[PDB]
Formats: sequence, structure tokens, C-alpha cells
Amino acid sequence: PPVSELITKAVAASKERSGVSLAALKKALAAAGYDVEKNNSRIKLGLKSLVSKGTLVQTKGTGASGSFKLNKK
Amino acid sequence: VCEADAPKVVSRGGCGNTQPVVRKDGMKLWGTWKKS
Ligand SMILES: [Zn+2]
Repeated sequence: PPVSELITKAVAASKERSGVSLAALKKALAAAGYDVEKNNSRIKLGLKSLVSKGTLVQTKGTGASGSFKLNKK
Repeated sequence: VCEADAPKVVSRGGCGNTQPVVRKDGMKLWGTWKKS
């Protein structure tokens, strides 16, 4: 399954008012059996694609270093 | 908006899409979507 679903599912499972950090996303995908080490660069890209698709709102920071929430709009 | 949750998470079945500002100009119904 593509990493955009795994990320969206992790952000939905940890839904809050702040927003899953990249470190929490790493932890959730690793707990989901996804190798976050080798494919970290893929994650940053896929995450960026999800922000560029507007599917994730950046709530703090800039780019992948930030916190993110599912764009309910 | 069509809120999907009635004001635990309980879903009323809604969607979450924003609503347009309808206006009338002759016989043509315009609807203004104010995105964000
Ligand atoms: Zn609706």
C-alpha cells in the first residue's frame, strides 16, 4: 500500500488539536511495520505531496519538520 | 458546512463540504464558494 494511505491512517488514528509530528509519524509507521529508516526520504516526499495536495495542513514549523493535521475541508 | 459530527466521536452521516453564497442574476443562479 502507498505511504500516503499509511500516513493518512496514522494521522487519523492519532487525531488531536495539535497535530502528529514527524517523530510521531515515524513511530506510528514503524509500529505499523513500515521501515521508516530506508524510506524516510520517501516519507518526506510523500508527506510533502500530501501537503501539496492540501490533504494535510501544516500547523507549525515549515515543511516535514512541522506538525500536521488532516484537512477536514 | 455539512458537519459530519453532531455537536467520543459520533457521526451524523454528514460530509464536511463548505456551502456557497447563492445569488440571483436574472434566470441564472450563481453560487459563490469562498474557499480557504
Ligand atoms: Zn453534506
